[PDB]
Amino acid sequence: PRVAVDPFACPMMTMQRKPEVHDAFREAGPVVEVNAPAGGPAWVITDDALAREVLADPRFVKDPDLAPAAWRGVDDGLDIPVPELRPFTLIAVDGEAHRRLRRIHAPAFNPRRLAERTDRIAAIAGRLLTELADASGRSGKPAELIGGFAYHFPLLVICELLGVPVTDPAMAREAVSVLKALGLGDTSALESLLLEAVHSARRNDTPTMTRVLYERAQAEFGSVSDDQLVYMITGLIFAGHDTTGSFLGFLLAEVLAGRLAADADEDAVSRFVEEALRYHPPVPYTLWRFAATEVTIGGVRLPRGAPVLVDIEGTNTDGRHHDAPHAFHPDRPSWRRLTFGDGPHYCIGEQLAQLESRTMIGVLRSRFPEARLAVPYDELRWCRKGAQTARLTELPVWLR
Ligand code: HEM
Ligand SMILES: COc1cccc2c1C(=O)c1c(O)c3c(c(O)c1C2=O)C[C@@](O)(C(C)=O)C[C@@H]3O[C@H]1C[C@H](N)[C@H](O)[C@H](C)O1
Repeated sequence: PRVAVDPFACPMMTMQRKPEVHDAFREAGPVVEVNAPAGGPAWVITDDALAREVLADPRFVKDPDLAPAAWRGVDDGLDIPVPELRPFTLIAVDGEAHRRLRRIHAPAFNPRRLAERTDRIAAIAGRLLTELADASGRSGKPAELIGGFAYHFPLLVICELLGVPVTDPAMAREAVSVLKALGLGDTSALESLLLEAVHSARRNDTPTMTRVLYERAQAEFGSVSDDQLVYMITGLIFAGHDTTGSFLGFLLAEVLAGRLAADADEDAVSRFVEEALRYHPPVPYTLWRFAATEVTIGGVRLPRGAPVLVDIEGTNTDGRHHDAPHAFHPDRPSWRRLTFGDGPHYCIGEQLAQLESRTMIGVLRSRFPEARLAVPYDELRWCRKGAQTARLTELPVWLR
């Protein structure tokens, strides 16, 4: 069954709607052929249970050399490092080389080590929000939280966790996007900061995020160069703030639309964040996978080399398994989602994103209890192009 469309097609959206291709795909069946953006066929998985099988099947590999020749330098979302850096990029390998990187990265997201930074995370959020409110005091204009908070906050957090002291969040976001795009196929001020974080960790037993990465990497590789560690934390910084800042704009919009009870205990906050995660996934599809061998799944025989996507955004809003999927219901069955992926490549950073989301909400409820939208929720719009994360066009709010 085939639907001759680009699955990344996305017009301007309201808060409530999801693009129509998701329904078109799902009605066609569990495994649908589509027009890959960079040329040739591709296949979308539209059922949650079969998606979880695909993501756990060793025959669907990340290996980007298996991508069609035409895509190189063309496809928006082809992650292809130079072959010498692939062993150091979590998203480009599978099997033993991948478990090696997983063993190095997991202790960096230790829940106790992360929780020790809670106050610091709340301080960063508090400062950013206070200056935005004061700026509104001065100007008589609303604060724009997408440009002013959503990306700045997680970027400042991850940099501080890695020991990279950042002074200009906007400029650091620009600079790390250049390096990220080079690594996956003026930044010198940022490069010096990362190299310094790496020097400091090689020299001090202070158990920063960069130090645990270095200790484990040195153990797993015998020897690791500064360039290889800089390249790895560059990856964490991008992944650590782009998906998160896109999602935080949606979470902020739901909180300020008044949908959270003012008496909410920690369980209720958790259920609210989970429902935001089901309802507003930043990443609509999993990263490209390729059949390393001919595989027959969901009744469809897939050829060797078949590009395969799991539909995160569609399965998250599938009416066969969610009651009123396009309505925001914190107290629904807090239940299955693919917002963070599944299987061996499940998001290693999820713990940090959950801590940041709770902490942000706590700073808002405590110090900005009257914050609210400055436009109606029905006037909010979001979009995405190609392979980038979904994001709101703007989020004007009165913080006080
Ligand atoms: C709300 C925030 C986030 C969302 C929605 C999200 C989503 C995802 C998804 C969907 C994947 C798997 C993609 C695939 O297998 O096709 C993934 C993997 C990953 N994420 Fe997250 N992510 C978030 C936050 C973070 C943060 C804060 C970090 C680090 C600071 C991070 C680092 C990573 C890394 C390194 C991987 C690769 C894991 C692997 O391939 O083994 N993410 N994420
Ligand atoms: C020098 O870059 C790296 C070096 C080593 C490891 C890494 C990276 C890296 O850049 C990187 C990422 O950029 C991303 C991720 C990641 O794990 C890494 C590394 O591990 C995770 C991510 O794909 C998802 C889906 O959450 C988001 C993000 O991808 C970007 C590009 C994707 N194609 C997609 O557009 C996504 C939304 O943003």
